[PDB]
Amino acid sequence: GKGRWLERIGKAGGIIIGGALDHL
Repeated sequence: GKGRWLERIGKAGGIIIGGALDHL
């Protein structure tokens, strides 16, 4: 079950590790 593909984390730490994108 590739569920977790969404339960991995989701919250990009308040849109920072995600918003930064590849920590650019």
